[PDB]
Amino acid sequence: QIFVKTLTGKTITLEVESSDTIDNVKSKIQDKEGIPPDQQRLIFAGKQLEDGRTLSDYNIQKESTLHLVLRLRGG
Amino acid sequence: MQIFVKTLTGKTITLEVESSDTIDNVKSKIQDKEGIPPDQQRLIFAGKQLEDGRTLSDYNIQKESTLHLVLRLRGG
Amino acid sequence: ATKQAHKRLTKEYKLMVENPPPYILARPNEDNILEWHYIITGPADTPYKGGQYHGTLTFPSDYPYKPPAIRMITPNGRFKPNTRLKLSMSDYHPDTWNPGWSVSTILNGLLSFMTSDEATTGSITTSDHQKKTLARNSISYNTFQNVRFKLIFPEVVQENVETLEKRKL
Amino acid sequence: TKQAHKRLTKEYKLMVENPPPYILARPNEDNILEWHYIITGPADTPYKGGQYHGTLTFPSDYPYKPPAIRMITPNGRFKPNTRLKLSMSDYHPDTWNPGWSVSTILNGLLSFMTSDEATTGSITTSDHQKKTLARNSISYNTFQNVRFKLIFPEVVQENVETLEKRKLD
Repeated sequence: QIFVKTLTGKTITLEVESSDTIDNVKSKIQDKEGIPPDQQRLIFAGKQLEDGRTLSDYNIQKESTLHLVLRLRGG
Repeated sequence: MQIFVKTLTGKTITLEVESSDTIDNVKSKIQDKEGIPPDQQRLIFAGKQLEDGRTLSDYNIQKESTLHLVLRLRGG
Repeated sequence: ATKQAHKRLTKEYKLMVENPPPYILARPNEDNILEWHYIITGPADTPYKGGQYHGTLTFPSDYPYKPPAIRMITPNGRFKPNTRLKLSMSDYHPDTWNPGWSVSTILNGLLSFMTSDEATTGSITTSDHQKKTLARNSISYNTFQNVRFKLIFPEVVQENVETLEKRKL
Repeated sequence: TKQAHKRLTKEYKLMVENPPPYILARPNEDNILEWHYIITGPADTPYKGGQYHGTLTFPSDYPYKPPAIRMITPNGRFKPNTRLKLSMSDYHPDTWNPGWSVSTILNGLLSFMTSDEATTGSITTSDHQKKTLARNSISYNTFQNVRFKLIFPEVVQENVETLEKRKLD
């Protein structure tokens, strides 16, 4: 159980596990919000997260608040 | 009174017209001064086209005002 | 730029410095006699009143035998920017072209067609609020978002900054 | 336009009520489509203490197309006054969610600026240059940024007081 502040400013809760991947976290966010994972970027205390990793890779303790900022890509 | 008309080749002609004269009458006078295809061209003042049926007074074209001829190709 | 095109455009430039057509200021690129730049000042009794519209006349290398390519750069609501506009005296009508026509007549044809509402290739459909909105924003566009305007008309950029500062006072 | 004016008027109120962290933004009082932002450099980034002025130019079809993003203050990350090629990662690159708030767009811009990803408009400098431009950014906006003085007159007053305090220590 962790929290993430959405783009609308609201705070949602996610049924997750430290084993689950960042991408699966975003899939749960898509189920809650609708923003597809390709259009997602998550910050934690001033640094971003990689999709291929899991929650344990960033040693995120349960019931932590994450900031969801909109991803933006460019070539 | 007198007015001025800049032709397509940049030349300036002088016409003897009256405020009652229609833009179509003015165009006809141009053809008398110099062979003109009236259907092929239009007259401009204040940056806007002038319609044939209206008068110089309606367009407030006072004396010594200069009108400009532009090409009017209808086949888009 | 042929010798004949260079002589003609220099004479046409000289004629437009002496007697410029109403609402139209134009001069060529110092580095390219064939690339002219114009500024249309929006006439009264039109939704473009007070607007500053920057465009270009790209003359072909074999001028005065082929017509130039007319474009407008400033967002105006009448023409699609950076698109060749189909006008009576333009490169869309090569067979009708007459070498004796002056450059001022070409610009007056563009200005008169702009203040009318006849459709043509390159024209766009907008409302009156949109035309008047772009007319107000035109000065700010040419001053800060138009590189070619800043390179060709540096003194007008300075006049525009003065105009905008005073409006903010 | 009426739809975008009401939406952008709502966006501004939401931003006044709860501004995004490090970001200030307001629309041009003469053009609701042109917003001006000020980014304050985060602590961990080399842009710390930097005052960063930029624009958000919303298209006429708002809220159906993304805005054009530019940066005015020299910063070391983006080329000044250059439109940044920022798209939304998707199967179709030309995707824009009409429901994204202005605060969402600016927060994504800052998150990109803090990263090292390259795009059209990204410049390659060192870290000593980003820190130097961050220190002189306040001076630039106060004396060398005409649009800053027009849009943020009170922030100019905060800058002159700040620089006088910077002489101390």
